[PDB]
Amino acid sequence: GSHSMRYFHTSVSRPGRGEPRFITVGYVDDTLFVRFDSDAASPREEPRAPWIEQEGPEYWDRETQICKAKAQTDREDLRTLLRYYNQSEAGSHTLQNMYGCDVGPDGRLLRGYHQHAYDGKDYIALNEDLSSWTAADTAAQITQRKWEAARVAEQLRAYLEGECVEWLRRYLENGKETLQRADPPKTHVTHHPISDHEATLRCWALGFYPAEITLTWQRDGEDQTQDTELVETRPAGDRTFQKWAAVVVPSGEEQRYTCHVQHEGLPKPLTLRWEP
Amino acid sequence: MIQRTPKIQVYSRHPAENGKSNFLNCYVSGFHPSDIEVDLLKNGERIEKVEHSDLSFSKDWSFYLLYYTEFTPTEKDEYACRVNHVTLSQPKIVKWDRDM
Amino acid sequence: IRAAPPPLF
Repeated sequence: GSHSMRYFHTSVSRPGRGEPRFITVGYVDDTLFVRFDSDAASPREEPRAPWIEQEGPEYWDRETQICKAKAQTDREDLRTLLRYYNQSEAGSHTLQNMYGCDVGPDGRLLRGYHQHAYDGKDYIALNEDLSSWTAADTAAQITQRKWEAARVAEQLRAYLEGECVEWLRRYLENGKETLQRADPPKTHVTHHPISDHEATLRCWALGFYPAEITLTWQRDGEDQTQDTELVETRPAGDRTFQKWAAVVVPSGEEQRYTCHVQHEGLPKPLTLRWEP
Repeated sequence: MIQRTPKIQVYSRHPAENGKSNFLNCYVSGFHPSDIEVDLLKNGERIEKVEHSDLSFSKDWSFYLLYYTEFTPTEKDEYACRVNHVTLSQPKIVKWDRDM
Repeated sequence: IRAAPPPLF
């Protein structure tokens, strides 16, 4: 289909309780495939999907080395950030990095990413050109200047256009049973009386993969955006996701309301109504 | 220091059928900082040995985690998720409702 | 597969 690969990294300092904890996970689309936690008994990058297990020791050795090296650099960078922001050493701080690539149906690069956040706020991001930077503030500009001096973007571009795309292709093929299978939503509408005067209609979508979905209510064909309660798409724990959308309907109006569902696993968008 | 309070959903993997084994999930999302404490409760007491996902985060940098355990729902047993986070003055308890 | 890390901040 269109597809993505992402690596997520978080270091959280904890002054007086040892060294910062480092956790990194890798995803293809919405499927977790690798993990590393510095607080693990014997930290190694570990597989989380059957299709990666076939990779050889050379792969795992290099992944684990990379993980450990980043834990170390993140610790140095956390120290640097205290200086850049004129901060005390007493508090816990957070440093995050996301990078990866999006590819289209033909396997060609659509977009690459490489960006960081400090204490939950944008710090520095590689622009879509894979050649220039956006620094959030005058502290990040210090890093920008160093990274421009060292031609960092050129090195990241090479990865994002190269190994990122090629290895994502490989994973898609090795994991084609699951990664290239869309599970459509199982859908139904439920009715929950609130009072004599009104009831909730809740439109459910269950057991779908990947997570992207659109769930809408209309009344007399008009979208009910402002009156629809829409929950965040949530993991079921069996690889699939769930979502619902609910509206409060006056008694006897239920047939004016229609639930509309779009998912890549569906050949045509669905229309549902409450069926007493 | 910006802080974002967790969204919390408590729900089952499969539609609840009394007497049939299932999984109880507590999904916490949209939060910062990452430090958070989550318990799943059965009749007000903490369920032991609950598992959880590894820390990850969304496009806007906010964090998410899934806590989960096997459970067998019944008519009478009450389940809940209890969350603590720096943004909360007291722990937030969200009861499991099989209709949500 | 992962990337080589960038330089320090």
